[PDB]
Amino acid sequence: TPATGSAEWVIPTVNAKPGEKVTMDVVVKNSAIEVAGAQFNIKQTAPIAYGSAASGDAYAAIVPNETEQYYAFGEGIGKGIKAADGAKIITLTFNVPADCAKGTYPVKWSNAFITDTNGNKITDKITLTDGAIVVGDT
Amino acid sequence: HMASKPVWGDVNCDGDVNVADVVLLNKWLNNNADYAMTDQGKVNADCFNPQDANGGAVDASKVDLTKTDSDAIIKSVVHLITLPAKG
Ligand SMILES: [Ca+2]
Ligand SMILES: [Ca+2]
Repeated sequence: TPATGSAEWVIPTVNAKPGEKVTMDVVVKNSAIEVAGAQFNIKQTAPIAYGSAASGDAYAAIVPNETEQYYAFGEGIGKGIKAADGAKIITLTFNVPADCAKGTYPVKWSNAFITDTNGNKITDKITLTDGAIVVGDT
Repeated sequence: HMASKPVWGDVNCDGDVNVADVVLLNKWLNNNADYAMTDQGKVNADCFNPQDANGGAVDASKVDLTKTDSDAIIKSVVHLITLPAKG
């Protein structure tokens, strides 16, 4: 009986100046599904540089491949967790070069696979909403 | 069949190694009865200090399954390592 409901996982859209370190909290919205584990890439559009990832407390501890910006979590005893609305799945820091041209630089999900407590794919039940760093001026 | 070769990390025997395998092993490690893990699954799951790291056929009743096997699987899923591991 695959976990029934849904959630939305949101990479935020933030404003930034050239030269700025940007911390992006990737958060759960309309949380209505028990998630046991997930794996996904999140990648920023150039020339924004990648800093690092840190675990959020929405679901379970993040296991990060920092070279590949490939991330995964799996609840320690295979339970599904219904995260609190707005809770952080993962937190990603980026650095905007001083010579970054004005514009929208997407930060996007890819290669997502999400599982419930019994190993069933629930990726389709999770809306994966891309964000961006919108670069302004200096 | 009394022994079988591992497909490393494929706990649920579906041909993919992903977080479903991690979740199901964690569930089984927590309580053996919560997941009907197959003999093949057991052989597949034992990827940290496995019986035979060269990948020949092994006995499912002689696997040693721990949380470190799960840790190795999740690391392999995000390409931090390749299976099998030791320590
Ligand atoms: Ca599998
Ligand atoms: Ca082992």
